[PDB]
Amino acid sequence: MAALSVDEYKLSREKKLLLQLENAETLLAPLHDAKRKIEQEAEAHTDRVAWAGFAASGVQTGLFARLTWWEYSWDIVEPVTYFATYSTVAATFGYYLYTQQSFEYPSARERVYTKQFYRRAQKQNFDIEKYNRLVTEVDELRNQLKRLRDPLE
Amino acid sequence: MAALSVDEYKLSREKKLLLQLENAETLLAPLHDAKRKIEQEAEAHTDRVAWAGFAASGVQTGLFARLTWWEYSWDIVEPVTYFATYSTVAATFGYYLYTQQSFEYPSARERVYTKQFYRRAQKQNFDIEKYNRLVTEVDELRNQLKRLRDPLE
Amino acid sequence: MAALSVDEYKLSREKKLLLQLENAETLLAPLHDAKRKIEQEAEAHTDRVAWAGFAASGVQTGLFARLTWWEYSWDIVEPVTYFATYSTVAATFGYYLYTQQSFEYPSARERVYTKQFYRRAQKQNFDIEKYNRLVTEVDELRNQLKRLRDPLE
Amino acid sequence: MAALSVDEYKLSREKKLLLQLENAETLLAPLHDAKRKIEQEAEAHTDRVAWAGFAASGVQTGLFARLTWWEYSWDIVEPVTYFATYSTVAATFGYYLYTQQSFEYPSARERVYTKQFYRRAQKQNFDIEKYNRLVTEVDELRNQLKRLRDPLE
Amino acid sequence: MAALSVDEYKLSREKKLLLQLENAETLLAPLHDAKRKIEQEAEAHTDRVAWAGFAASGVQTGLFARLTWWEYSWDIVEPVTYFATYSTVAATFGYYLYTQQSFEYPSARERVYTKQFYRRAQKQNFDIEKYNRLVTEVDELRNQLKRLRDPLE
Repeated sequence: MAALSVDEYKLSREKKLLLQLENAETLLAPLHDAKRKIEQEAEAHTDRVAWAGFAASGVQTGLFARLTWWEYSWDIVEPVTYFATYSTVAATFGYYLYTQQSFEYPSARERVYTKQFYRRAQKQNFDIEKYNRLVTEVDELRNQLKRLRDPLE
Repeated sequence: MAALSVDEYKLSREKKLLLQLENAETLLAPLHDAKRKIEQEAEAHTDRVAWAGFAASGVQTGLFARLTWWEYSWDIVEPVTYFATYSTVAATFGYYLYTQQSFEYPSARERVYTKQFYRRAQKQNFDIEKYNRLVTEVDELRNQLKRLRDPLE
Repeated sequence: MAALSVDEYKLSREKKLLLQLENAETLLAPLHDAKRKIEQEAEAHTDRVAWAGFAASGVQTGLFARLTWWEYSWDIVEPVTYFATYSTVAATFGYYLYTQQSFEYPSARERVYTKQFYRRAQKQNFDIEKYNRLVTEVDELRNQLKRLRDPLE
Repeated sequence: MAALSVDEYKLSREKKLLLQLENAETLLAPLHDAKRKIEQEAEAHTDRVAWAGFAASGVQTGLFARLTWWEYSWDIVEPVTYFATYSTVAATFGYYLYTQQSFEYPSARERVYTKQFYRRAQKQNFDIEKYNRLVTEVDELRNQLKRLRDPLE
Repeated sequence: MAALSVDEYKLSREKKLLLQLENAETLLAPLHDAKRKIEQEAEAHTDRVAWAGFAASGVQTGLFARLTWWEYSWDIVEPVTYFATYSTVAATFGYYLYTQQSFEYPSARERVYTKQFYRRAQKQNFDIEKYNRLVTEVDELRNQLKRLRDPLE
């Protein structure tokens, strides 16, 4: 009585409460809030949108070339700007990557020793996780109807 | 004389109506009605697409430069509109921001102490809120069949 | 001299029919054909898609200036097409407003009492309408289940 | 004992089978096979992407024009490729009409308004048909509870 | 125990496990679990957006042509970036076939018996498949109700 818990040693100690508890674990909004806090080292998304950063950096050498072209023709304007438009379509790929960005972020090393683990960082949630995971709560009502079918009369 | 409700009342002690009331809260009509009351904030969104307004403002004075060195070649026209095209792709980013724009301000003043009654800026959605929350009505389904599974033997 | 409905055809076997009818009302196919007609009368918001026409039409007169100063250089082509690329995104904004454009009419003119309120019968239809309304047919499953829960044999 | 199962009460005949048969029709797998049969005539969609086919056809004759007036100055390159990008945005619209195309697909075969009428027939499916139609199989569970709710359970 | 299942239970033998087994086939996380583990080999799509790879290869050599006719004018630069941009809109189509590729790959080289598979391909499934397939688990829920419904009434 001094110890007290919910797991181990049972005798129909309110079965209805345990099924209600299983539903709360499936929603796991608490853990989703912990991913939002990570705002500091969160640049793990920016580095994938930075793929476009190397494309525009190449022209920096090209600006010296307009100064040289004073014998070719000179008329060659717009090079820094056409490369900049190519970067904006790169912004468009990002519509898909939104939730998934958490999957590539951890190293999943574990080989050379270990440390923390109570953080995971492989969910984020705002839509993909919310729809698949909560309809899966349906899978729990499929277990309860299963036993109703064996007795009747 | 009615039809949407047979007789006065009988097979309804108090409990069935309360559960029906939980479904009305899940749909979220009140909070959706609140979006109609402040509707004028639709300009709060046009202030985020204005990020693009500073990009075109840089060259606008640049027209004066063509007048200044008219002898180099002149064939250097086209600069003000091509920066305007960079703004046109910015209109495309907007597919993300409609339902999400309400999340932008809390992520600078989220708090937890007292707060505005019990709300959480859960406005602006017209689709993400409607589908996810309604399947949660199936969560309530799981509470009623669990009691039936215990008797019948 | 009746026989279609007066006696026997509704002795005490109408409650089962009432649940079958409630699911049928949510499905609504007769009324859905009336919603489809709005796509013709949708000419209201097409004035906001026509924004694309005035942009490209205004500049055609600018090209005439190339004919007046034909000696400056001439190499200045392409201006009518860059405004046209801006028109190409206008097709891109379209998929979003497509079902939703109906949202403007329910607002009703300044005259309360009777205006197809709650039932709407004038809102959107092509894909947001079927998904929301039929999963609600499942919410009726939650109502029959509760009266089913009171029993115990 | 020598039979179909151990017992399961011999009183099925066809009714248990008939509800199971309704679920198989609902998934949509043979009607989907019908989409495979017309795969050679599925080029019917190109007629709607051809709305843009007129945009690229304008300048196509223009290539002959740079060669004829080569004396003015020259330096007018790049016209054909930017018009080609305008055709690619038309490819982006293609996600709206893709599953729906079954409505426009008949053509050059209509007079008495009606056509086909071989049990509606959508003769197309890859995502919109599959999602809506199967949550409707859940509507059929709404019928099974209605009979259980009339006795005890 | 070195025999029988993991752990037994009262009023069970194999029938309770068999209904759970139908649910396990619908879930079949295995192949979906394999997609996160092999993420590096996910280049199975990078060969589909390559359809456009032949478009940019044409002008790449074209730079040499500016050197051959160096007296025409020279102001003919800029061809390579707009053709490269034509490939990025090809990335935009990429959102349609992206998970679906799983259906096409089997219909090309089979003869399975190994384990490592030198073919280097497998079923993706984690968004179009996960949402529809899982609610189908609710279809088995419709089967339980049929059998408790027939004995009483």
